[PDB]
Amino acid sequence: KEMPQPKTFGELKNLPLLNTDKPVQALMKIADELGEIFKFEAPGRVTRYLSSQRLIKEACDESRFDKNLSQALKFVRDFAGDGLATSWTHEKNWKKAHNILLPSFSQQAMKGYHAMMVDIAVQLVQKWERLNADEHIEVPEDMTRLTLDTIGLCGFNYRFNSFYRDQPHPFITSMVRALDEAMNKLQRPDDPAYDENKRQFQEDIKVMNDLVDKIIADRKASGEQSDDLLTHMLNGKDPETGEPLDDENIRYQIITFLIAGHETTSGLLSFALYFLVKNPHVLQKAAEEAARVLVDPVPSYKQVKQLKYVGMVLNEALRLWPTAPAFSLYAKEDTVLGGEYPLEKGDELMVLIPQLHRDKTIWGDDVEEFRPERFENPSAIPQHAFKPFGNGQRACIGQQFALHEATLVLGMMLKHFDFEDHTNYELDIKETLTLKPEGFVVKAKSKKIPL
Amino acid sequence: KEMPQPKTFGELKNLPLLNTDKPVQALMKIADELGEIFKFEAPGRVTRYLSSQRLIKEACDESRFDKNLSQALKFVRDFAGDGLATSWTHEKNWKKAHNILLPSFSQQAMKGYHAMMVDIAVQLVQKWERLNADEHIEVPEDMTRLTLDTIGLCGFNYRFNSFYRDQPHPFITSMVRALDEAMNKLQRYDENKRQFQEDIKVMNDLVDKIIADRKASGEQSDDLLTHMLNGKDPETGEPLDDENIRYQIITFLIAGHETTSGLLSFALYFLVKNPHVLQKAAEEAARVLVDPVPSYKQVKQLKYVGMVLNEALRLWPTAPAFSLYAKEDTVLGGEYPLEKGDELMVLIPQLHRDKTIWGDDVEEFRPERFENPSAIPQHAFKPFGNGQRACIGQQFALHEATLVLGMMLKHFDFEDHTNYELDIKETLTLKPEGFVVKAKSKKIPL
Ligand code: HEM
Ligand code: HEM
Repeated sequence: KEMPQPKTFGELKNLPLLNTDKPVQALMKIADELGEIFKFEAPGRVTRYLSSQRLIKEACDESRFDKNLSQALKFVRDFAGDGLATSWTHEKNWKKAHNILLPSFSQQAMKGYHAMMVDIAVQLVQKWERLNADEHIEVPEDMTRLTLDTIGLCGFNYRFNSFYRDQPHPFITSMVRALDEAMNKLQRPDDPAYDENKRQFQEDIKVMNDLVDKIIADRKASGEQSDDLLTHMLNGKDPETGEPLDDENIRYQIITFLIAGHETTSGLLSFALYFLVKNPHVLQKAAEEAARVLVDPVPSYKQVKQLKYVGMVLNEALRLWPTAPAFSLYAKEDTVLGGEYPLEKGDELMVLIPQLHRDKTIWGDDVEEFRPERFENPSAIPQHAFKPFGNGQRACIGQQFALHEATLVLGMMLKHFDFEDHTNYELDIKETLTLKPEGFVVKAKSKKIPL
Repeated sequence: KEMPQPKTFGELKNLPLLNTDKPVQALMKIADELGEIFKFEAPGRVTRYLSSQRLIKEACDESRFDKNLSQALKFVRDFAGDGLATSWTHEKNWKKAHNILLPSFSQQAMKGYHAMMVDIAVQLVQKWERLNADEHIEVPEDMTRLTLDTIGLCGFNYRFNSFYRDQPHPFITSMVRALDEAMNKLQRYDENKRQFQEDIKVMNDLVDKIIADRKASGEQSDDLLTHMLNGKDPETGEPLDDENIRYQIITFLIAGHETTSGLLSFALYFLVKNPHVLQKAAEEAARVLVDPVPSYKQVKQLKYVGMVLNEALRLWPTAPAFSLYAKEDTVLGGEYPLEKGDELMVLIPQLHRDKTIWGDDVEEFRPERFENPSAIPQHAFKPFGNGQRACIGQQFALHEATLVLGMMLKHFDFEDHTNYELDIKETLTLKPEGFVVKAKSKKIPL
């Protein structure tokens, strides 16, 4: 009945607890101490963090709870607009864009993106083939190059050419700095010395809008048709309203794909490779499948679907470190959670995904061990125990995209290289709005298999 | 390219090879002679027995192969109906019951069955505590009493009371005799047919009555029948009808009781034949089972006992084969072209003796092989089948077997007083026939 709550800071309540460079990991430690639910109070803000499958399965009941915009999402909305990830379910543009975009993100639609994904994947493999002896790989840096370029190519047929650069394309620099400002605002009084941050923030917003608006205008003027999401959005019509997306909303969706997809997906690849080099038996099993299945110089769509164990590796990496680590809900009406926590209409909940994925009542006592064999049969996994892609109609629309991209790329990596954890890397998880293993490095020795 | 085939009998092709009292063991000997794959032809039937992890890992690719009803399963279907084990994947009632029953067979659902499992396990322990000096234990007989009563209690809150009886419950007599007819038909009568239909009626009558009684009573138990009466398939939104619920109950009794008791019997056999392994398992039992009654959490802590059971399943998987068909034209192992609909048999005991996987000591009983599941290659160990058609009762069987074996090792020292010579009797399952031991109580109260 009485809800646990972490330490307070006078008038600031719990807010200073988030003034730390690893806030998700701090919240996990608080959940370890306080249990399946704790209250978190700030000036003008109350929320409750959920960690157990017992309570989260109720929070995922869409008749009782709807997606809430967390403070992080509200700040991202300043440049993602009413894109899919930062719009309320009741906003006309959410259901409109959802209906238009769902078929172009289906498993069947990955057949059309496959060639462009292979284009960037081959660039990554060639970069590593061309490294000299005793040079090493900066894993998240290269994974982020790959996912950004892949979303750029599949999203709107634009080549960021990240593998030709040390300093990223100006759009990426402004996007990363915009996301950084959004995160920093969470841990922040509105002192006059933040005026520089604000002026830079508006400059970065303009950089993103200008490039994306320009590409949209260029595409409309040309009339050319590609296999990208931009073509689908220029030609799609919502069956419900009968309307297409307008040019401004299309821009917000493109920005959203880049934000929502690039860092989550590169983090997944980075964590997956981290767990593989730390668990050599798993690596060997995953590399055997890669060599057996990927028998052609270029992987096909059907071959990627056959990489079952690689997919199991990715799910277990998502279990331990889900790279979009939380989502927020509000109670649609007065309701009682778990039979002991009464909630009033509008009350907010946070789903702490890494804690959910460590619920021993679901996964057993070995929750911290990396064992892809947990995912041999996904249907056996209990409902709402595994939520790396969110929930319900507000779940990740790019789930099939992210997993196809990650399975293809990891499969090619395991096919073409042996990996060495040459520094005995100590896991250090850097936190933005997503999670990544900072400073993770490996050496790759080519198996000399041509492309 | 050219596929080996054992000796033929003119028009009967290979069929007379199955007219033997130990057909699985005969097929294992053929696999020893012919290798990882051989064709087996009969009048109107062609199948291919696979024995190597190399080929079986491909056969377990669900995009290329689906479960086939073997001739044995087709005959069992005459009384298991479209229960889970004897239904095709494309049958509406398979996916429906699969979705409904999966949560009631989860590791989490074992917490609710644990008390009833302990009920029967304590009865087994008390039977052995009450034996007189120089009396002995008929191991598979008592293990079958236990597994039969446990599924009856957990399945539909019914007490077969096998530990109060010499002659089994009338349902069991008809079930065993029906399974006997199903097996005999493979190696093969008006009396047999009339008896077969009588046994079907006995099974249907009792199960339909228990279902009707439960609906009339309205009572709610912690059993599978309650879940099936109240469950709805999330996909179709439909519940199982009463006829299918009956077939599921019959299936649980068939699919679970003899496989699981065979596992316990083989496990105890290997333990008494390997005293160092028994001692290690007994040491774990005494360290973990510190209360008069094991808890659910304690059973999960019996790690080495779990390895013992897995190694027993490796050597003698008690459901020794399953059947697959090719969904489309495909090439197996890069040299064996298969046409759509072509059938495969997975010879599990041979798979589990693949020296390229387990090393040269494949016949030795070493639970330590199972220290890390990640070290085992994909699809090398398949005692519970494969994919979405894998054993739904796997967590049930292993929880029951781990609980019971743990209590046995806590409460008794065992003697292989006859120096028992392994003799594996074959039905549709496997068991060490005539396996007997003496148990000396450690005098630990319950
Ligand atoms: C492994 C990689 C990814 C993970 C773990 C992930 C995770 C998530 C999660 C947890 C949500 C729910 C957020 C909430 O409820 O507030 C979400 C939503 C979303 N994601 Fe992802 N995501 C990934 C990749 C991608 C990719 C590649 C794309 C597109 C190119 C994408 C686009 C979106 C969109 C548009 C939404 C909002 C959908 C809606 O609410 O209508 N994501 N994602
Ligand atoms: C150690 C004991 C057991 C072993 C070795 C075993 C083995 C197997 C195997 C190999 C299959 C696949 C059959 C095929 O592909 O044709 C299977 C399926 C099945 N088993 Fe078990 N089993 C055991 C115990 C149990 C128990 C205790 C139950 C239930 C109480 C059970 C119920 C089932 C069912 C319903 C299926 C069919 C699942 C489906 O296709 O949806 N089994 N079992």
